[PDB]
Amino acid sequence: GAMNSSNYAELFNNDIKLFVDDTNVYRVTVHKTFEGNVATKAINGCIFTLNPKTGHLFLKIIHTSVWAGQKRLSQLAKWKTAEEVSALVRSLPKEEQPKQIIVTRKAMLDPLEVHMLDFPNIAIRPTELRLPFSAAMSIDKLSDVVMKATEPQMVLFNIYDDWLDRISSYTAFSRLTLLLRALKTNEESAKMILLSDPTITIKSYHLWPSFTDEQWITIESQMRDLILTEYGRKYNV
Amino acid sequence: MNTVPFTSAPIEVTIGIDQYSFNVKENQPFHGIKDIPIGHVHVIHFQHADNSSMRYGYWFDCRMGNFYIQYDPKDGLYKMMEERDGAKFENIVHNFKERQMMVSYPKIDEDDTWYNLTEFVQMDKIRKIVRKDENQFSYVDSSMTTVQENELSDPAHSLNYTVINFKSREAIRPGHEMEDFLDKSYYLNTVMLQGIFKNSSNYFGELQFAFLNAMFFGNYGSSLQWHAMIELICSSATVPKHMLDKLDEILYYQIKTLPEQYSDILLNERVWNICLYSSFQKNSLHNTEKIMENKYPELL
Ligand SMILES: Cc1ccccc1CNC(=O)C1(C(=O)O)CC1
Ligand SMILES: Cc1ccccc1CNC(=O)C1(C(=O)O)CC1
Repeated sequence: GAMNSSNYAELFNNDIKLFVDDTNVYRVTVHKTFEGNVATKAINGCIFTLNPKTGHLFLKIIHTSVWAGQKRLSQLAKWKTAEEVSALVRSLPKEEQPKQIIVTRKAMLDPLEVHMLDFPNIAIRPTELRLPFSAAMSIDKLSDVVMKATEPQMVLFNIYDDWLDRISSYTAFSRLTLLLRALKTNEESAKMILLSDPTITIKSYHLWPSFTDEQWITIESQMRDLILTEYGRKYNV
Repeated sequence: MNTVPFTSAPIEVTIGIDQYSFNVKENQPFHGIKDIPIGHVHVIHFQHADNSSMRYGYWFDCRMGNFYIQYDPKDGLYKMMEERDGAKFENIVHNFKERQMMVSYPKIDEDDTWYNLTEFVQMDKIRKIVRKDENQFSYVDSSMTTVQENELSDPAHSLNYTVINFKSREAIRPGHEMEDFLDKSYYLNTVMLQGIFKNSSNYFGELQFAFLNAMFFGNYGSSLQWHAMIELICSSATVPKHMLDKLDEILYYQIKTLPEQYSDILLNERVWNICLYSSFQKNSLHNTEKIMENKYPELL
């Protein structure tokens, strides 16, 4: 069924599960043509497939060649997403396959259910959470590898860096969603917050800076202020 | 013309015969129905005056035997029986005909309604949906479940309609997921028509039988089957042109016959708006669209 704020702890139990977000699969720029019409130009996208307990991110890069000569691309993108998630599940050993897949957008339910007919024991669920996974393209290292891709490619990341050494996956997911919500609400200011201090760096094998426990509290507080600030700017509050 | 005689009418009951209905009073001198047109299946159905629970009835074909109705006071229902002594049967019917205790199937000669609702319905195919091989006639009632309904509870008392499930491996070729889910032509033509039904007439016969069981008994699973079979055709981009023309005729007469006051419970808004206005065949059902728009404009 639908995943929400009542059964929130289910995300961090021992049943393997993946979130799938398709909001960056089909990406375009819109521009005027010489004749004054409007044309779109696709750019590389990505499927965001995340194990919320472990932080493992299966970033499938969607190269613009997959759209070549296809029609109704927004619809195709949901089915291409479902096709790639299904192939990912099939490539995993049985004991690593998820027991549930949670789609962030309800329009993915039927495409994924149909591609996963061979897996009748894997539950495909929507969620009532509004998750900021679209902002994944605001993470520099992920945006880089997507835009440099010359062919389809799967890149693997731990989106929690080494946080699980010190915090629970409940807390790490909460830190992630607050970071992504801030990047989505005011990307420039969020990045200012994250990288204003040169003394704090990002390890080559990480996505985020190497903050101490106390620095993460400061950073998290600054992200909450950014969100509140933007909320007041928006609504004149 | 053939006859369905009645031993008696000990309990007050509304009797239907195909699309017609009438009332019989408790212990009224009623001994059945005459002048039933040879050449079609028929259904004789019942709703007790003192308990509108259970509509029940019998599908039969007078070419396959001599059938009478007798009330059984133990099971509490009018039961269809076969009489193998033809001479005894002709003698009992003649006596009831001479005493004018039989009503007449009131068929208007200009009216082809029943033919139009049962064009593709054959007794041999009814008997494979309703399994009770010792009888030549088939009992159906309001509560009987379908095989598909049971998959999601006594299999002897089930309606074995062909299972249709759009999100099933049967409907969806591995490697053609998007194609087969948005265009059901594979499922319609290869799986169902070529594979299971063998021809469109047999498909239309099940569709027509499902509609009639929904209408005459309020059988919910039959209504589901009727709508599923419509949706499968309308959701297919490739259908024989003769199939669509005939479907338009079939649906027109079903919508024409439907009680106006039962529209809220026999018609699925989602299915009909999709079929008439969004589907591949949204333009191939002109007669059905016109009667639906003039008769049930609310549903749309
Ligand atoms: C007395 C009787 C006997 C057998 C069958 C029907 C009737 C009466 N019912 C009708 O005549 C009609 C109907 O819609 O039912 C046609 C109008
Ligand atoms: C109606 C009918 C038609 C065919 C066969 C049986 C019946 C019911 N049998 C009778 O009503 C009687 C009998 O002795 O059987 C009393 C005459």
